[PDB]
Amino acid sequence: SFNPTNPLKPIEEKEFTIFGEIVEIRSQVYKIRIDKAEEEVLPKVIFYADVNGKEIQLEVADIFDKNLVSTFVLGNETGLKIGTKVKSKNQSYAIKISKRLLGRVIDPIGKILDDSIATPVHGNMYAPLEMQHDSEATRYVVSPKNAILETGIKVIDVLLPIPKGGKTGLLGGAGVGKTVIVQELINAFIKFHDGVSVFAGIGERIREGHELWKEAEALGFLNKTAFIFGQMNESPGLRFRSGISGVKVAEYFRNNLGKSVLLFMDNIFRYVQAGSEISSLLEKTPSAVGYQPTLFSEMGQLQERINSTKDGDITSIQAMYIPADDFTDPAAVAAFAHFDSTIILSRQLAAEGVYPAIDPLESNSKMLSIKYTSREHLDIAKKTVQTLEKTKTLEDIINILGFDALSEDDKKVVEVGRRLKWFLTQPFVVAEKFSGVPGKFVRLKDSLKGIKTILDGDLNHIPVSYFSFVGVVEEIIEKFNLDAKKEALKNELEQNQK
Amino acid sequence: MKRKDVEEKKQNLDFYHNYIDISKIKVLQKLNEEIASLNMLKLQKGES
Ligand SMILES: Nc1ncnc2c1ncn2[C@@H]1O[C@H](COP(=O)(O)OP(=O)(O)OP(=O)(O)O)[C@@H](O)[C@H]1O
Ligand SMILES: [Mg+2]
Repeated sequence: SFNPTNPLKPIEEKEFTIFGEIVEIRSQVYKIRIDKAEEEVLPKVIFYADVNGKEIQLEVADIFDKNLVSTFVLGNETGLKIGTKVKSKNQSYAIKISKRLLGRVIDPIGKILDDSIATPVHGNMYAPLEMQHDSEATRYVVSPKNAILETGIKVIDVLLPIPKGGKTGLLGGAGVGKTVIVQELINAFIKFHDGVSVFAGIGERIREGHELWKEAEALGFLNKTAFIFGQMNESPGLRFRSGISGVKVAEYFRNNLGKSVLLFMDNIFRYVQAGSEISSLLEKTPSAVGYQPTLFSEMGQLQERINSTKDGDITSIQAMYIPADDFTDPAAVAAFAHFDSTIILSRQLAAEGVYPAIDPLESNSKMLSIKYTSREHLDIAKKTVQTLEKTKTLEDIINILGFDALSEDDKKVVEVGRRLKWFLTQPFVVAEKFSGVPGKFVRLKDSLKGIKTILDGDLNHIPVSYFSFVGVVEEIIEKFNLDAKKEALKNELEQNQK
Repeated sequence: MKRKDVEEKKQNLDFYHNYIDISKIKVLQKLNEEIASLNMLKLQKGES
């Protein structure tokens, strides 16, 4: 069997020892004065209140005096008034975790979200905020990345390889295709994975969560997946804890069962946004662009727990939202520091019809090293990016000074660049509803062969239009040959008729 | 959107503005060559 070396420990049984009442109110932020207590209150503990049998939890933020604390709600605040009685065990919030969580849809605080009867989830009480380890040195016993996952997407497989046991991020503005790529990666990774999967929705659409849950049921991988959902309709207190709960569940499945966890987070920007809103509601001095002072620390507190040890790997795929298409936003700058692979989506490319709208001239991957791939893959990727950069430079000259100003080399470079750019587009399996083009899965060696053939200049005769949204280059060749054959047959028939 | 990018764009525009004058000079020279050749072609056609 498997012997855990750093297993999670369930919370300690306790009685309610702190009692008080709400003396100040606001939207999402409440001040509690403590009347009776057998112990001093600690930061980040939970005060529970009941209104008409409904339980409301408030997390402690600041401790002004021995008796006065500030709190923010985890969930709905409807019912809280001045004088509402609150009691506390001097412990942070906890959720029920066990192997029974797989196939269940819950929220950050453990409310059931997949049926009306609210079927309970069995397990032990674990506090996601409280992380326990022997010492700081124990946090430095981590495995090195030594593998690359295959996705079936040409551009990602060739230019931006995704680590196994690392972190990849998908950045882009509103409506550029982050969720579609996340769903495609889920489809191409789960059901073939030697472990479990955890999905954490953070401030996203309810319809998207419902669609993903139904798809998980339909494609049979629901029972291997644990769902957590604090969505965009929830309070700032809940959107702030979705990622913590997801990471805690992944840590339970890795440390206590020795399983490899596929962790999907979407959208990881909403965690930072909710933290900023909470900081703004507590009247703290804002940082630049009106963010919280503790932005980088808050990002690190969540990102550093996603690590790979000898018990198993935790592979994280995260979607990052870019407000107003501003890539110098402090949240984006904080997130850039944690992604082993970074994939940046462009609005102009999506407008042109390039799907996926991945900009290879703005993205980077640390898996493009001799330690992980072969020499040929590195050479092909470097040549591809160089050719795309040169083509982008030459397109401005073409646009302003016309086309005849170029040389024969520049024209050939532009042709190769256009063919390369349109070959990287690919129809997604999940994206069959948008158009109806069946999805394609291209393995790494086929992508490398196709890119090498295009780079060599073998296919400069085929018009660019044929290269868009195919699989291997053999499909382009077949379509060109069939179209030429049809043209030749029509010409022969009309010359026979005349 | 930083002043560095705006400066780069403006320097590209100014470079193109100069290059268009250079192209005008080159095109004028080629036009003069073509006219000089055409005069000889006209005389040859008359002789033929
Ligand atoms: N691979 C694709 N093939 C075809 N269409 C696509 C593809 N990816 C994205 N789209 C188009 O872009 C739209 C937006 O996609 P998606 O929902 O993934 O965006 P997003 O970046 O998650 O947006 P939001 O910022 O609202 O969360 C889709 O509805 C679809 O029309
Ligand atoms: Mg999305």
